[PDB]
Amino acid sequence: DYPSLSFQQDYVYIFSSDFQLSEELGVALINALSAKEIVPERLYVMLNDKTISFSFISKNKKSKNRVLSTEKKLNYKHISEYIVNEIEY
Amino acid sequence: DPVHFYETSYKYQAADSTYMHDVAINVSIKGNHFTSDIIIRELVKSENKNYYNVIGHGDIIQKNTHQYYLNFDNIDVYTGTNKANMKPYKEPTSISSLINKSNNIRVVYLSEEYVVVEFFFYDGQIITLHRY
Ligand SMILES: C[C@H](CCC(=O)NCCS(=O)(=O)O)[C@H]1CC[C@H]2[C@@H]3CC[C@@H]4C[C@H](O)CC[C@]4(C)[C@H]3C[C@H](O)[C@]12C
Ligand SMILES: C[C@H](CCC(=O)NCCS(=O)(=O)O)[C@H]1CC[C@H]2[C@@H]3CC[C@@H]4C[C@H](O)CC[C@]4(C)[C@H]3C[C@H](O)[C@]12C
Repeated sequence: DYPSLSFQQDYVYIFSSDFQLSEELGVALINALSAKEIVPERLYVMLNDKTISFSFISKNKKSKNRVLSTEKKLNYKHISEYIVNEIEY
Repeated sequence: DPVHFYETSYKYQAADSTYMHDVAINVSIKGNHFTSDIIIRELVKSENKNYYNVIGHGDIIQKNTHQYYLNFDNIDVYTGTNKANMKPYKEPTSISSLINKSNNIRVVYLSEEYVVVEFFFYDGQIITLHRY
């Protein structure tokens, strides 16, 4: 009942039925986090129709988990910026 | 049979409104039985704060190495505006529908310190739980 793993690179795991969106989001995440010198142990992301969720696992094995519901689909740039901001702060 | 504990927290936000949940999850598993405690703080602009305490227990069923199912025997819902005095609350549809039904949990990664799962909240959510 859940999307399959569609993009996996470095520490990023994206579960989504949309390959283009998965890869675009995954690369945007790695670019933005590395630029801020943030290197997660792992970063899991799930893209549903109406819901986005992610789990950020820090170097110290502590986790930050978030869910974002949206009535209209968001582009990879907005999703990336949201995730990075939640991780950053 | 040893008891294993799983704990996590998450924040829920809505892109189209001010609704927010702050949620702590505590789950204990012993054999094929589990007890779950879900503590929710619910916020929104047009209404004052609100807490929910959701206590349940049931059977956890292993299908694969990565596919589990939770089937609740019972769930109790308590609510209140102060965590000090909570009181029983009639189960909403989104709770009562979980009873005597097998709810999907898919493990995507397992370590000795944490587990990563896709589970059924909000019809699909990924989360990491710390192993105790
Ligand atoms: C993400 C897609 C699955 C979507 C889907 O339908 N999921 C089941 C839903 S449902 O059960 O039907 O409801 C899958 C289907 C085909 C895949 C490509 C296959 C060639 C190539 C192989 C390389 O190794 C990696 C890159 C590569 C381009 C792959 C990227 C991605 O992985 C693709 C697009
Ligand atoms: C009933 C509550 C208040 C709803 C509300 O504020 N009504 C007024 C607005 S309205 O005008 O009437 O629409 C809501 C608020 C938070 C919810 C939990 C969130 C986690 C989890 C998500 C899963 O997907 C289903 C089970 C789950 C435990 C949920 C159970 C229940 O649903 C909870 C307690």
